[PDB]
Amino acid sequence: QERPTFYRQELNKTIWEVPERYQNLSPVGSGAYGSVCAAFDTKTGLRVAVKKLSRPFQSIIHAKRTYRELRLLKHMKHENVIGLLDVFTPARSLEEFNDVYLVTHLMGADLNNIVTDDHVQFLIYQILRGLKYIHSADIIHRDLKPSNLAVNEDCELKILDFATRWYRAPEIMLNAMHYNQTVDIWSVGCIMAELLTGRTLFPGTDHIDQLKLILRLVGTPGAELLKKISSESARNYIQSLTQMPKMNFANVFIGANPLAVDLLEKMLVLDSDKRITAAQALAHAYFAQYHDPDDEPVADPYDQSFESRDLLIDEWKSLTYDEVISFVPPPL
Repeated sequence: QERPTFYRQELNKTIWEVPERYQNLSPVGSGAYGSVCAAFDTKTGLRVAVKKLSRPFQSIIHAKRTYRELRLLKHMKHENVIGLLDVFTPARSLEEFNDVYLVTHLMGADLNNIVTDDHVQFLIYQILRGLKYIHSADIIHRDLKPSNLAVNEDCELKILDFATRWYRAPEIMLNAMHYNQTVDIWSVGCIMAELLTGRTLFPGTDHIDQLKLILRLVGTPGAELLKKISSESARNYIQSLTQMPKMNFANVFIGANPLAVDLLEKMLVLDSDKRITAAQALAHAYFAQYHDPDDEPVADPYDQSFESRDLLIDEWKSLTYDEVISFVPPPL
Protein backbone atom coordinates (compact mmCIF):
# COMPACT_ATOMS: atom_id res chain seq x y z
CA GLN A 1 0.00 0.00 0.00
CA GLU A 2 2.10 2.89 -1.36
CA ARG A 3 2.66 6.15 0.52
CA PRO A 4 1.01 8.96 -1.44
CA THR A 5 3.21 11.74 -2.78
CA PHE A 6 3.21 14.58 -0.19
CA TYR A 7 3.97 18.29 -0.65
CA ARG A 8 4.72 20.94 1.90
CA GLN A 9 3.46 24.50 2.27
CA GLU A 10 3.31 27.13 4.97
CA LEU A 11 -0.01 28.95 5.31
CA ASN A 12 -0.66 31.53 8.09
CA LYS A 13 2.63 30.41 9.74
CA THR A 14 1.46 26.75 9.91
CA ILE A 15 3.16 23.87 8.13
CA TRP A 16 0.83 21.62 6.16
CA GLU A 17 2.47 18.53 4.70
CA VAL A 18 -0.30 16.67 2.85
CA PRO A 19 -0.85 14.08 0.10
CA GLU A 20 -1.06 15.73 -3.37
CA ARG A 21 -4.72 14.63 -3.63
CA TYR A 22 -5.56 17.60 -1.34
CA GLN A 23 -5.44 20.89 -3.36
CA ASN A 24 -6.03 24.61 -2.93
CA LEU A 25 -5.81 24.42 0.87
CA SER A 26 -7.30 27.61 2.28
CA PRO A 27 -7.15 28.47 6.04
CA VAL A 28 -10.59 28.49 7.53
CA GLY A 29 -10.04 28.13 11.25
CA SER A 30 -7.69 27.78 14.17
CA GLY A 31 -8.09 26.80 17.81
CA ALA A 32 -6.61 25.13 20.85
CA TYR A 33 -7.06 21.70 19.18
CA GLY A 34 -5.91 22.27 15.64
CA SER A 35 -5.95 24.44 12.53
CA VAL A 36 -8.38 23.69 9.67
CA CYS A 37 -8.07 24.33 5.93
CA ALA A 38 -10.79 23.94 3.37
CA ALA A 39 -9.44 21.91 0.44
CA PHE A 40 -10.44 20.26 -2.86
CA ASP A 41 -10.06 16.47 -2.69
CA THR A 42 -8.99 15.50 -6.19
CA LYS A 43 -9.48 11.76 -5.59
CA THR A 44 -13.17 11.95 -4.65
CA GLY A 45 -14.13 15.34 -6.14
CA LEU A 46 -15.24 16.54 -2.72
CA ARG A 47 -14.77 19.78 -0.86
CA VAL A 48 -13.16 18.75 2.42
CA ALA A 49 -12.08 20.09 5.77
CA VAL A 50 -8.49 19.11 6.65
CA LYS A 51 -7.70 19.42 10.37
CA LYS A 52 -4.12 19.52 11.54
CA LEU A 53 -4.01 18.51 15.21
CA SER A 54 -2.24 20.94 17.48
CA ARG A 55 0.42 19.35 19.73
CA PRO A 56 -1.48 16.01 19.64
CA PHE A 57 1.00 14.27 21.97
CA GLN A 58 2.20 17.09 24.28
CA SER A 59 0.85 15.57 27.53
CA ILE A 60 -0.78 12.32 28.67
CA ILE A 61 -4.14 14.06 28.66
CA HIS A 62 -3.46 15.34 25.09
CA ALA A 63 -2.25 12.00 23.72
CA LYS A 64 -5.32 10.23 25.11
CA ARG A 65 -7.72 12.87 23.71
CA THR A 66 -6.07 12.48 20.27
CA TYR A 67 -6.52 8.74 20.40
CA ARG A 68 -10.14 9.06 21.63
CA GLU A 69 -11.02 11.47 18.85
CA LEU A 70 -9.54 9.31 16.11
CA ARG A 71 -11.23 6.14 17.54
CA LEU A 72 -14.59 7.88 17.59
CA LEU A 73 -14.33 9.43 14.11
CA LYS A 74 -13.17 6.07 12.69
CA HIS A 75 -16.22 4.34 14.12
CA MET A 76 -19.02 6.51 12.73
CA LYS A 77 -20.51 5.21 9.53
CA HIS A 78 -23.98 6.86 9.27
CA GLU A 79 -25.60 9.41 6.98
CA ASN A 80 -26.52 11.68 9.86
CA VAL A 81 -23.14 11.61 11.67
CA ILE A 82 -19.81 13.18 10.74
CA GLY A 83 -17.45 10.47 9.55
CA LEU A 84 -13.77 10.24 8.74
CA LEU A 85 -12.86 10.61 5.06
CA ASP A 86 -9.15 10.21 5.61
CA VAL A 87 -6.47 10.39 8.32
CA PHE A 88 -2.81 10.68 7.46
CA THR A 89 0.62 11.55 8.76
CA PRO A 90 3.73 12.54 6.84
CA ALA A 91 5.74 10.17 9.14
CA ARG A 92 7.22 7.06 7.56
CA SER A 93 7.54 5.28 10.93
CA LEU A 94 6.40 5.46 14.53
CA GLU A 95 9.75 7.02 15.42
CA GLU A 96 9.11 10.14 13.26
CA PHE A 97 5.35 10.26 14.08
CA ASN A 98 4.43 13.71 15.54
CA ASP A 99 1.59 15.05 13.41
CA VAL A 100 -1.96 13.86 12.69
CA TYR A 101 -4.31 15.25 10.05
CA LEU A 102 -8.02 14.39 9.91
CA VAL A 103 -10.18 14.91 6.81
CA THR A 104 -13.99 15.16 6.88
CA HIS A 105 -16.71 16.62 4.59
CA LEU A 106 -16.65 20.39 4.49
CA MET A 107 -19.80 21.59 6.28
CA GLY A 108 -19.93 25.37 6.85
CA ALA A 109 -23.64 25.91 7.77
CA ASP A 110 -25.06 24.87 11.21
CA LEU A 111 -28.65 24.64 12.54
CA ASN A 112 -28.91 28.42 13.30
CA ASN A 113 -28.75 28.95 9.58
CA ILE A 114 -32.55 29.31 9.54
CA VAL A 115 -32.74 32.44 7.32
CA THR A 116 -42.21 25.63 9.38
CA ASP A 117 -43.57 22.41 10.90
CA ASP A 118 -42.50 20.16 8.05
CA HIS A 119 -38.92 21.34 8.14
CA VAL A 120 -38.78 20.74 11.86
CA GLN A 121 -40.14 17.19 11.47
CA PHE A 122 -37.40 16.49 8.96
CA LEU A 123 -34.61 18.14 10.99
CA ILE A 124 -35.54 16.53 14.31
CA TYR A 125 -36.03 13.19 12.54
CA GLN A 126 -32.40 13.24 11.25
CA ILE A 127 -30.95 14.14 14.66
CA LEU A 128 -32.89 11.26 16.21
CA ARG A 129 -31.85 8.93 13.41
CA GLY A 130 -28.16 9.75 14.05
CA LEU A 131 -28.63 9.42 17.85
CA LYS A 132 -30.25 5.99 17.45
CA TYR A 133 -27.04 5.01 15.69
CA ILE A 134 -24.65 6.67 18.19
CA HIS A 135 -26.50 5.30 21.22
CA SER A 136 -26.57 1.78 19.77
CA ALA A 137 -22.72 1.76 20.02
CA ASP A 138 -22.97 2.86 23.68
CA ILE A 139 -21.62 6.32 22.83
CA ILE A 140 -23.20 9.37 24.40
CA HIS A 141 -22.82 12.78 22.78
CA ARG A 142 -23.26 14.71 26.09
CA ASP A 143 -23.35 18.26 24.71
CA LEU A 144 -25.63 18.31 21.72
CA LYS A 145 -26.64 21.83 20.54
CA PRO A 146 -27.49 23.73 17.29
CA SER A 147 -23.82 24.65 16.74
CA ASN A 148 -22.94 20.88 16.67
CA LEU A 149 -25.42 20.16 13.88
CA ALA A 150 -24.48 20.86 10.24
CA VAL A 151 -27.24 21.30 7.70
CA ASN A 152 -26.91 21.76 3.93
CA GLU A 153 -29.23 23.47 1.38
CA ASP A 154 -31.37 20.35 1.05
CA CYS A 155 -31.90 20.38 4.85
CA GLU A 156 -29.81 17.19 5.13
CA LEU A 157 -28.33 17.00 8.67
CA LYS A 158 -25.16 15.65 10.40
CA ILE A 159 -24.20 15.51 14.09
CA LEU A 160 -20.60 16.82 14.66
CA ASP A 161 -18.23 17.28 17.59
CA PHE A 162 -18.70 14.54 20.20
CA ALA A 163 -19.78 26.84 25.48
CA THR A 164 -23.52 27.29 26.17
CA ARG A 165 -25.36 25.30 28.88
CA TRP A 166 -28.76 25.99 27.39
CA TYR A 167 -29.20 22.39 26.03
CA ARG A 168 -27.52 20.38 28.76
CA ALA A 169 -29.46 17.66 30.62
CA PRO A 170 -30.30 18.45 34.28
CA GLU A 171 -28.64 15.34 35.59
CA ILE A 172 -25.36 16.56 34.03
CA MET A 173 -25.71 20.13 35.36
CA LEU A 174 -26.58 18.72 38.85
CA ASN A 175 -23.52 16.45 38.77
CA ALA A 176 -25.45 13.16 39.31
CA MET A 177 -23.24 10.21 40.06
CA HIS A 178 -24.81 8.31 37.13
CA TYR A 179 -26.55 9.24 33.87
CA ASN A 180 -27.62 7.42 30.70
CA GLN A 181 -27.79 8.09 26.93
CA THR A 182 -31.07 9.89 27.25
CA VAL A 183 -29.22 13.05 28.38
CA ASP A 184 -28.96 13.61 24.58
CA ILE A 185 -32.81 13.40 24.30
CA TRP A 186 -33.13 16.30 26.75
CA SER A 187 -30.96 18.30 24.39
CA VAL A 188 -33.04 17.29 21.29
CA GLY A 189 -36.10 18.37 23.24
CA CYS A 190 -34.62 21.85 23.86
CA ILE A 191 -33.59 22.05 20.16
CA MET A 192 -37.05 21.00 18.93
CA ALA A 193 -38.79 23.59 21.15
CA GLU A 194 -36.54 26.35 19.80
CA LEU A 195 -37.23 25.33 16.17
CA LEU A 196 -40.96 25.24 16.86
CA THR A 197 -41.14 28.60 18.71
CA GLY A 198 -38.12 30.47 17.42
CA ARG A 199 -36.85 31.20 20.99
CA THR A 200 -34.38 29.43 23.31
CA LEU A 201 -36.45 27.24 25.69
CA PHE A 202 -34.23 27.73 28.78
CA PRO A 203 -32.12 30.85 28.17
CA GLY A 204 -30.50 30.90 31.66
CA THR A 205 -28.12 33.81 32.47
CA ASP A 206 -26.14 31.45 34.68
CA HIS A 207 -26.25 27.93 36.16
CA ILE A 208 -28.83 28.73 38.86
CA ASP A 209 -31.06 30.74 36.59
CA GLN A 210 -30.96 27.76 34.12
CA LEU A 211 -32.04 25.33 36.87
CA LYS A 212 -34.87 27.63 38.01
CA LEU A 213 -36.13 28.03 34.42
CA ILE A 214 -36.18 24.25 34.07
CA LEU A 215 -38.05 23.64 37.33
CA ARG A 216 -40.69 26.26 36.42
CA LEU A 217 -41.61 24.23 33.31
CA VAL A 218 -41.30 20.63 34.50
CA GLY A 219 -42.14 20.99 38.22
CA THR A 220 -40.06 19.99 41.24
CA PRO A 221 -38.96 16.34 41.22
CA GLY A 222 -40.19 14.21 44.13
CA ALA A 223 -37.92 12.68 46.73
CA GLU A 224 -36.87 9.50 44.95
CA LEU A 225 -36.45 11.24 41.58
CA LEU A 226 -34.30 14.17 42.82
CA LYS A 227 -32.03 11.77 44.66
CA LYS A 228 -31.19 9.87 41.47
CA ILE A 229 -30.64 12.98 39.16
CA SER A 230 -28.46 15.10 41.48
CA SER A 231 -25.22 15.17 43.42
CA GLU A 232 -25.61 15.15 47.22
CA SER A 233 -24.82 18.92 47.27
CA ALA A 234 -27.24 19.72 44.45
CA ARG A 235 -29.97 17.61 46.08
CA ASN A 236 -29.74 19.81 49.17
CA TYR A 237 -29.74 22.92 47.01
CA ILE A 238 -32.93 22.02 45.14
CA GLN A 239 -34.55 21.00 48.47
CA SER A 240 -33.97 24.60 49.64
CA LEU A 241 -36.00 26.20 46.79
CA THR A 242 -39.72 26.77 46.72
CA GLN A 243 -41.64 23.96 45.05
CA MET A 244 -43.07 24.43 41.55
CA PRO A 245 -45.93 22.62 39.78
CA LYS A 246 -45.57 21.08 36.32
CA MET A 247 -46.86 23.46 33.59
CA ASN A 248 -49.13 22.15 30.83
CA PHE A 249 -47.04 22.17 27.64
CA ALA A 250 -48.85 23.83 24.76
CA ASN A 251 -50.15 26.39 27.06
CA VAL A 252 -46.43 26.96 26.74
CA PHE A 253 -46.22 25.89 23.05
CA ILE A 254 -49.42 27.63 21.84
CA GLY A 255 -49.98 26.87 18.13
CA ALA A 256 -47.23 24.27 17.63
CA ASN A 257 -48.41 20.93 16.12
CA PRO A 258 -50.20 18.88 18.89
CA LEU A 259 -48.06 15.87 18.01
CA ALA A 260 -44.94 18.03 18.39
CA VAL A 261 -46.16 19.09 21.84
CA ASP A 262 -46.85 15.48 22.75
CA LEU A 263 -43.30 14.48 21.79
CA LEU A 264 -41.81 17.34 23.80
CA GLU A 265 -43.74 16.17 26.91
CA LYS A 266 -41.99 12.85 26.47
CA MET A 267 -38.47 14.32 26.00
CA LEU A 268 -38.44 17.16 28.58
CA VAL A 269 -38.84 15.07 31.70
CA LEU A 270 -36.32 14.90 34.62
CA ASP A 271 -36.74 11.14 35.02
CA SER A 272 -34.07 9.75 32.74
CA ASP A 273 -35.48 6.22 33.13
CA LYS A 274 -38.83 7.47 31.77
CA ARG A 275 -37.45 9.83 29.14
CA ILE A 276 -38.18 8.64 25.61
CA THR A 277 -35.25 6.98 23.80
CA ALA A 278 -34.04 7.86 20.23
CA ALA A 279 -35.46 4.56 18.91
CA GLN A 280 -38.93 5.09 20.55
CA ALA A 281 -38.95 8.73 19.47
CA LEU A 282 -38.39 7.81 15.77
CA ALA A 283 -41.60 5.73 15.96
CA HIS A 284 -43.62 8.61 17.42
CA ALA A 285 -46.56 9.71 15.25
CA TYR A 286 -45.00 13.18 14.78
CA PHE A 287 -42.54 11.52 12.27
CA ALA A 288 -45.09 9.40 10.38
CA GLN A 289 -44.04 10.92 7.01
CA TYR A 290 -40.32 10.20 7.62
CA HIS A 291 -40.12 7.04 9.71
CA ASP A 292 -38.98 3.77 8.14
CA PRO A 293 -38.02 0.95 10.53
CA ASP A 294 -35.84 -0.72 7.90
CA ASP A 295 -33.88 2.47 7.18
CA GLU A 296 -32.81 3.44 10.70
CA PRO A 297 -29.65 1.44 11.14
CA VAL A 298 -27.62 0.65 14.27
CA ALA A 299 -23.89 0.71 14.89
CA ASP A 300 -21.22 -1.98 15.14
CA PRO A 301 -20.06 -2.38 18.75
CA TYR A 302 -17.50 0.24 19.88
CA ASP A 303 -14.73 -0.80 22.27
CA GLN A 304 -14.23 1.86 24.95
CA SER A 305 -12.12 -0.24 27.32
CA PHE A 306 -9.20 2.21 26.74
CA GLU A 307 -11.15 4.85 28.70
CA SER A 308 -10.33 3.16 32.05
CA ARG A 309 -6.60 2.77 31.21
CA ASP A 310 -3.79 5.00 32.47
CA LEU A 311 -1.04 4.71 29.90
CA LEU A 312 2.16 6.61 29.19
CA ILE A 313 2.46 9.22 26.38
CA ASP A 314 4.36 6.89 24.06
CA GLU A 315 1.70 4.19 24.51
CA TRP A 316 -1.13 6.56 23.55
CA LYS A 317 1.02 7.66 20.59
CA SER A 318 1.72 4.14 19.42
CA LEU A 319 -1.99 3.15 19.65
CA THR A 320 -2.85 6.27 17.65
CA TYR A 321 -0.22 5.38 15.03
CA ASP A 322 -1.76 1.90 14.82
CA GLU A 323 -5.18 3.43 14.03
CA VAL A 324 -3.73 5.78 11.36
CA ILE A 325 -2.01 2.79 9.72
CA SER A 326 -5.08 0.55 9.89
CA PHE A 327 -7.55 3.13 8.47
CA VAL A 328 -9.61 1.99 5.51
CA PRO A 329 -11.30 4.81 3.60
CA PRO A 330 -15.10 4.73 3.17
CA PRO A 331 -16.56 3.60 -0.22
CA LEU A 332 -16.08 6.65 -2.52
